[PDB]
Amino acid sequence: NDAHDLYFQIKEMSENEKIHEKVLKAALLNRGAESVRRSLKLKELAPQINLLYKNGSIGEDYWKRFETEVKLIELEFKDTLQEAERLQPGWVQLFVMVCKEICFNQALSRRYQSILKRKEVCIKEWELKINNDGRLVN
Amino acid sequence: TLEYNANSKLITASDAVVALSTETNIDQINVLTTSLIGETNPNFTPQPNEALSKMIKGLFESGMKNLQQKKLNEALKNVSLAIEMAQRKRAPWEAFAIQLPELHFMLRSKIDLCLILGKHLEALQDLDFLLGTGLIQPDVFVRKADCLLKLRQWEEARATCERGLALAPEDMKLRALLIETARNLAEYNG
Amino acid sequence: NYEYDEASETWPSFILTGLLMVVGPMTLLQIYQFNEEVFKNLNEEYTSDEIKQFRRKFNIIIIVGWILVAILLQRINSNDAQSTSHGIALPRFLVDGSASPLLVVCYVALLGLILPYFVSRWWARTQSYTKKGIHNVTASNFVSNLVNYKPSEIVTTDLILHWLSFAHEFKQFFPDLQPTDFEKLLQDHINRRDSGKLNNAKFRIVAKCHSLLHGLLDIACGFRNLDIALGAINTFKCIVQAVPLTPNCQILQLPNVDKEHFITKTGDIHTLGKLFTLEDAKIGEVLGIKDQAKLNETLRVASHIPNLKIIKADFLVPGENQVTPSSTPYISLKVLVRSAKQPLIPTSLIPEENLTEPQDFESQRDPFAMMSKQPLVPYSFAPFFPTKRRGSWCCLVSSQKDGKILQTPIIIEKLSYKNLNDDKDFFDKRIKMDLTKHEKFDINDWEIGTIKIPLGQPAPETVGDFFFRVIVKSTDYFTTDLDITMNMKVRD
Amino acid sequence: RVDPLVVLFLAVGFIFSVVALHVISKVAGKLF
Amino acid sequence: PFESFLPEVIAPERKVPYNQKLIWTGVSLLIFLILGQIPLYGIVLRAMLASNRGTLLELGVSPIITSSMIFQFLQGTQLLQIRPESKQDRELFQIAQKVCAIILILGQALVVVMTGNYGAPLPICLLLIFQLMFASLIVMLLDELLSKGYGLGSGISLFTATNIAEQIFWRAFAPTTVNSGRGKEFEGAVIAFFHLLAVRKDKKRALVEAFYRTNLPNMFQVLMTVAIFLFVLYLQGFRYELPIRSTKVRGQIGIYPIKLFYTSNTPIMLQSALTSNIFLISQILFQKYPTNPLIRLIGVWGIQMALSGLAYYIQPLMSLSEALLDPIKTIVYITFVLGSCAVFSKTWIEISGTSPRDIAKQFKDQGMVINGKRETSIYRELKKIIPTAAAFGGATIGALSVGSDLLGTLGSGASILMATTTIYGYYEAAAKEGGF
Amino acid sequence: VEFVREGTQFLAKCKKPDLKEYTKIVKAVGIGFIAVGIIGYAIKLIHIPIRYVIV
Repeated sequence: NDAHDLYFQIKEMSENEKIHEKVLKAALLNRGAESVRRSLKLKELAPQINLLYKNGSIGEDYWKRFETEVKLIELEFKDTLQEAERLQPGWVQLFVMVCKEICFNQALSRRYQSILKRKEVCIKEWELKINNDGRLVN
Repeated sequence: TLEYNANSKLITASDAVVALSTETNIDQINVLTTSLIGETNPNFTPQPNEALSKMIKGLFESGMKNLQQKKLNEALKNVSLAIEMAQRKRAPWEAFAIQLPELHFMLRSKIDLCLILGKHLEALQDLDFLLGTGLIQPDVFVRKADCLLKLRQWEEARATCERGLALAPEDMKLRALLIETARNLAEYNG
Repeated sequence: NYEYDEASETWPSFILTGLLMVVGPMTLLQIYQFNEEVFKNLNEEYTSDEIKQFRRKFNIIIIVGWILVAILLQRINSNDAQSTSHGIALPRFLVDGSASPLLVVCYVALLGLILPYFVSRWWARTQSYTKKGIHNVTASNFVSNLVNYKPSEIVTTDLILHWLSFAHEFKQFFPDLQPTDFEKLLQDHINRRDSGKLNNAKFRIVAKCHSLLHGLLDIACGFRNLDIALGAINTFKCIVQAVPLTPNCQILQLPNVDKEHFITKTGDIHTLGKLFTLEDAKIGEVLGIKDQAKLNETLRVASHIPNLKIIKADFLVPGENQVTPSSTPYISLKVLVRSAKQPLIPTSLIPEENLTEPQDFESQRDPFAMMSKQPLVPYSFAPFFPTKRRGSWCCLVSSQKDGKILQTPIIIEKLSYKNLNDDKDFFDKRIKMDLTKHEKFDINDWEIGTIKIPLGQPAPETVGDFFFRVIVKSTDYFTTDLDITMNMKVRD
Repeated sequence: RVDPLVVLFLAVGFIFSVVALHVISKVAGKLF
Repeated sequence: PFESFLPEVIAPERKVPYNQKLIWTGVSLLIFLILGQIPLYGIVLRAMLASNRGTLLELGVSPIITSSMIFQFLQGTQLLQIRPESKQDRELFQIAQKVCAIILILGQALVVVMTGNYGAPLPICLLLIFQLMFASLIVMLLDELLSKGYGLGSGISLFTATNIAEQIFWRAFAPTTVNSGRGKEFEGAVIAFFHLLAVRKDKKRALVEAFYRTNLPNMFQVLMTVAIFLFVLYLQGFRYELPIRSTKVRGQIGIYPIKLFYTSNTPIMLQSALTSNIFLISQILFQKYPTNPLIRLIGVWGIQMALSGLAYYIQPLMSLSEALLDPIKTIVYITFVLGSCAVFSKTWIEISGTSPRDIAKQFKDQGMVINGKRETSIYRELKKIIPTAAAFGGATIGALSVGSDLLGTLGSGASILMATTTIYGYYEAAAKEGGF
Repeated sequence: VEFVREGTQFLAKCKKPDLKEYTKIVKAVGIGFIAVGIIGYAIKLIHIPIRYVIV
């Protein structure tokens, strides 16, 4: 469940089918954005997991798995940065902030797209009788 | 798997069934590719564009002009078109601190227009998004409680009024809404 | 050197004493050896046979010791009977006969095989379960489910059932079934449908879902999430009452109604008070059952489930009269368990005696001793849940600045339902004659329960008003719950 | 560094080793 | 300070529940009991059933105890200059514990293998050294495991209480018999009681013959030790609870318990050592000088047991016959054994840093005060409570020891009190923390 | 003579355990005492014939 392997798939397809050059940059920016998002998520989730562990409600192996993922994310982001430098020269000082912004923008876009599906769950759950023009007919 | 088009340069997964995460990621990659095709300079800056901003502002002003002429039908269409264009034809790497406030400023007017028109569920969902995305003000809970009372949801309405009064206890409208909610709920239980 | 018994003259007495010192106390100990429940009998009259069969299916030591003592005593009485010569009481063939290597090989076995194997088994069994009471894989699954949870997705009952269907404890019961099968069984239970052949699995997993939902609620409160906690509580109600969540559910949880008539005929009755507004025969005519001996049962169920109501709520700190910065206060609630049938008694009638707190050192050193003296909650009316449950109220507190749960939920179990008894049936809503001025009404007979919640966090260091939100929900019925806001005025 | 099960195993192993040495010496003296 | 790679058990990252704790305590106890019953290999009645001599537990816990008391004295005399402000000097002290214990184990093992009666004639000597070394290392690691948090408490106190209870039970239910002229008689009380009640068939005579038993344990001592056990258990609940309240964080109210048995049972051991030393010194001196104007006054020995002397006055009474013989010696012995215990208890609370001044300083540090009193009076209030409690606890322990030695129980009052305190500690901790 | 006076005063000010608490006290302590004593006695008794046969 990630965009890490999909970039590798696009790369393998490019090595054979001669795709354009900007598709690689798009996949790379997407992987960087996902890495930034996951890093921030772990950085804000660490204390709650630590408290759950100290209280004795999470187990002993999940804590080690979490501490391993913490540095796996850093390794993945370092690999992403190395690949970004390899693909375009002198594109490391700007790539980081570009990813930092596309992360927030795409998260906001997903949240805004979700309301069209959020609107019908409430109709089903509250048994509203809505005709055309969104008005109620009791 | 996934197929790669030639002229449109769009990636589409030709599989029989695909998960939701893969579809979202392919759509995001397509949006980024379409933005990069148009953006000419190789080292793009998070500085926002200009012509897109002028177009959005023009559409929004053309929509707001209809409020003076008292046409409450096509003004909503123009505002929705402006919001759709802002959400569609804007590059993802543009500044967030300039991309969010414009959306808020247009969505508030769309909310007021939908509330005056008579559509309450669309307005309620817009209020909910605007509140969950980081805007908590006494001017939001009033309209949200009004909607929840208009479509007969009294416990949620009372909770909304209570959270609104827990922020600005000097408000004069939230108290009237709380009184009305208590009356409707006391009629609803007894 | 010791002299082992060679003619069976000493070990009889030793074995006799060893047997008596165990038999005596057992025989001695063998010779030496608050809340009205109205639904305990009405529950067994509505439970189907398919669940009765499930709940049904899923001193000799003293006698043998005494007969052995008698045999040994008869054998002793039947027998014939200067430097020191030390000796032992054990027999001779144990050490010098042909069974001499048997002793040492049995010792080696019992020391090398049985001990480490059993200790390792016990250790690996106790190292796998969580202090809450669920498996480790289940807790890992719950944490991983709440970690990557998109806040845009709205929580429902189907989603929480989908989350529950992945518990590792469901796999140890039936290693053949799949998680999709478990989700199908849960949906068939909630929608009151027949499984055909897997009823004994449906009942098992439904009875197990209790601890799973409690653990999920604990974890959701640990991640500071309110929507998932409320969804878990609503799903627990739905599983206990075997009914999907709809607007008019307080009236559909009743024992014997028909949905196709009530839903299509009426559209304004949604609670139980609005139901009890009608007369005694109009209720039966609306619910469409037309059977007096069968209507009395549902009218006795509908007027015996508890609704709450607050009388006084405030923050108290033991040993002081106000809240000061960086103090340790708690929440003191004075609730009133009432029926859906009784009218409203004004708060001014309370004699102000039951609302005050005692001021003494032994009373302010531990303010929960007076709360721990209340009777338990009676058995609930759940004819579809396999096992038997007691009522429960889950109270959880959150904040109003951002809306995040700030402590694990407190679960109370002791509360007095005295106001629901049948001696106070005069106090009716339909009479509308101002029943407070009645011959049987004495404001000292109505009990006012108490609820105390430890806050777990000290007061803030600043000075001002800080608002909270307290929610007290049931876990068995669809009654009227509590949702109140309160502020602590840290004043110094 | 050391787990409780490791200490239990060390203790049981040392005990069984001493007892095995004893019984081996005894059976060797009994046979020859 | 240096770098050391030594075997050490790591503390648990989370609190261990009560069930695992109890089971680990039981397993460690079983291992320690089985380890001390197996004899060595190369060595050439029982003669090893009474004391643990000639087994894998030759050294036992003596090196650990000696290292502990040596470094405790070194800390008390103020030569280490330890400061709790850092978390490194503490670890250095804990590793000094172990590096001293190891060299002491090595030295004592070499001394025993080169001097003991195991035999002078190389592989056998290496094996005898390795067995003792491995056993001592196992005992040390097991104690460290029980003390780190996997057990209910320390290891030394648990092992001592286990030995005390084992001796108490072996004095009563021993299957061994002894034949001296008259016949075979069990060395236990209950066993011989049932034997004489079953086989002799003369109840009126066998009951009296098995209840008194001047030569061996009997049932009267069992009844007396049960009664003394119950009385000691009753006097363990005494406590003075003074109310305290906090001033830093308001709303924290509690009580501070001041027990009756305040001291740690060290002064009674010191007093017993002192009286034994002075008795043996008087014995040796009277052996050296037969008749002297002063030595005849300080002590006279005859038919061994001293008579008509100060050592005769300070000697302990064995049974009630000597008590009813001469009341003067009884009253002098009682007053001596009570006064010395009281004085030693007062001095010990003054020395061991539990004086009222230290408690007042701790109160001022934590910020607590007394409930219905001022803040400048905590010292003046604890001075009127703590010394009296310590003195009366010492006097009560002395009286209990005297009564136990007088009525002739199966175990002295000191050992029973130590075992009861050790077990009551576990019980009170489990009740306060909350567990099955 | 003040020693005994202060002693009996402090004893009057103490908190003696009641019967309901003394019962739990004696139960727990007796259970622990017997639990350690029986284990010690059994371990000491089993190893006599084993040490006879082995050694």
